[PDB]
Amino acid sequence: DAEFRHDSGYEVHHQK
Repeated sequence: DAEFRHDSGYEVHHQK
C-alpha cells in the first residue's frame, strides 16, 4: 500500500 498510497482519499470511517 506504500507503493500505492491512496490515503489522500480515505475516510477514518473504515478501520485501517
